[PDB]
Amino acid sequence: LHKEPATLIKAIDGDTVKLMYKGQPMTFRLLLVDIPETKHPKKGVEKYGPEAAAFTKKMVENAKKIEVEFDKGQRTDKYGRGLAYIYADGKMVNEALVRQGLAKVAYVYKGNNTHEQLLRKAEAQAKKEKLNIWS
Repeated sequence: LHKEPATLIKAIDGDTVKLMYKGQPMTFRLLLVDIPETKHPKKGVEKYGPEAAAFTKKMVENAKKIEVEFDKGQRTDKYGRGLAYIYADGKMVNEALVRQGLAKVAYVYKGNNTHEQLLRKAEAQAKKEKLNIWS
């Protein structure tokens, strides 16, 4: 797996951020996390939705270096979003959210599972600490 540099354009949700990647703007969906959304045709602002969104935003907004890491499976979803792990100054946003109890580990999409155990590890811990969604 290779980390590549990107530039923040805008944070959109807990699970989605818009980056400048290889010169072109592009939307990315965080791999392997299921996040309370502020979007939704229905349910919209769900429990921990604005908290996950605020966390993701602060994390990428305060970083001086954003890196994107694609996995070994399919690299975009049916809506055209890049499927990746996002790093803010060396620290993985995906893991951060799960460790803080602000997302759950999602079902593995299309062969994309290199960091699945690392995230499941983080999830059990947040669970054990009864954090946010696990309260």
